[PDB]
Amino acid sequence: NYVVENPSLDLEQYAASYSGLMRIERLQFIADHCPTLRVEALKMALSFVQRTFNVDMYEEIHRKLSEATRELQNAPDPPALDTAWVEATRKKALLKLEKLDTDLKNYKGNSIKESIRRGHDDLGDHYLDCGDLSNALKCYSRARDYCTSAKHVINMCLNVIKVSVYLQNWSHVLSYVSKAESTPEITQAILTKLKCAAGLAELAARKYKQAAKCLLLASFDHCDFPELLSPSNVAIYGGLCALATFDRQELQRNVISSSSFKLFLELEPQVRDIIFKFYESKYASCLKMLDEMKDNLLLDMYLAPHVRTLYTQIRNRALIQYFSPYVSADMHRMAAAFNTTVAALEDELTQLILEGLISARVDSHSKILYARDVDQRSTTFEKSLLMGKEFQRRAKAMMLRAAVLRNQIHVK
Amino acid sequence: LVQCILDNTIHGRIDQVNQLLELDHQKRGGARYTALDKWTNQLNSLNQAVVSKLA
Repeated sequence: NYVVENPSLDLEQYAASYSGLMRIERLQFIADHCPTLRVEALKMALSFVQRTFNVDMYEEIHRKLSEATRELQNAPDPPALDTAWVEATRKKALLKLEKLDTDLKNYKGNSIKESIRRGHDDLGDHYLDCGDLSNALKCYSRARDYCTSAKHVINMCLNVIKVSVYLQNWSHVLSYVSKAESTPEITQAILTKLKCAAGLAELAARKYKQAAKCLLLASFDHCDFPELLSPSNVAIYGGLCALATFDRQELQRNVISSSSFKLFLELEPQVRDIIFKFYESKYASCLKMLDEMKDNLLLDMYLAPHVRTLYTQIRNRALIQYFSPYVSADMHRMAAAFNTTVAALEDELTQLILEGLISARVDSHSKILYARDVDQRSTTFEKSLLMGKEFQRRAKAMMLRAAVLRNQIHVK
Repeated sequence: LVQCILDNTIHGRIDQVNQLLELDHQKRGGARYTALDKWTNQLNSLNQAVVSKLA
């Protein structure tokens, strides 16, 4: 259903930008979806997963790396897991986890709400490090029970968002973003983090307009946000969603007024140039750089199907915006406004006319695209006559219905 | 010209084949028939729905 082949991915920077379980998931995705580079990706993934005492996903990654190494031993014609890791890691993890559990349950006999919440948050962090998702969720819920202050509520919301991101329970993420935003009277920028979380959750849920709007409000002062999404990928996500959904004036207004996506596009000059060419009717370079960004971000944690749909919408909107200022546009020139051939452009234009929102006619003789501007009166008179014929026909039918009821006509 | 038309400042369109700029003069100044047609179809369909439901 997925998995493509493409070189030139920078593994080191993409691995270092993220950190935590998010980095592990992204490295696993990169290894699984990018062949001819799965070896080094899996090696780095196993090197980092061994850190912070993982248990089951470590076994899966070790098996995958062993399979990859075995594959490498046959093409140009498997590493050991060091099972002592199991022993030492299990012993240390059990000792520290039981010590922390003893401390927390002793605090439960002391009955302090804030202390219980903090201990349960620590237990959830320890379980997440161990690779225990449901256990961390339960700990963070027993923490959410014992909340005292607004900052405690904010921390609870952030923890629940982080956990449900891995659990892919994005409904919980959205609910907790709404709770953390609407409640506390909507230098420390927490709303930026909440908006980033909401935007990424919406994008993961196949939403593009609201996700773009939420990302647009994210300020660059947040800077460090590696547990969920890197700033470069945030800029890419926002630019792609805005290009797909926001039309030209909306694009300009939002990008300029935000003043943080200016910096974000400075981090990612490719998206900035693509948007500028979109505004300036340079769709050929826009779409070739779009294909470059395609091959570059086809192996992203939460992008691939969403970004494919986004690119389809982007090319449709580009065609619509390109033909809009013309009443009689040569299809030769329109095809020359991209690397596509005449036949493919004609097929795409026919599909757009069938779907709509281009209002055009294809004079395939000279290959010139003529816009359709029909007089309202001619259409109005035609459909008014059709309505009258339908009204008379329905008048007959209702007139007929009175016959079978006044004369009691039915199946016996 | 393309930038101006994209900004809705120009109520016209470009014919690149003949190096031409054709503006929509829109001297008709109507759009009342559009409102009449919308009023005609919406209420007639409204009447059809009412008759079907009442019978």
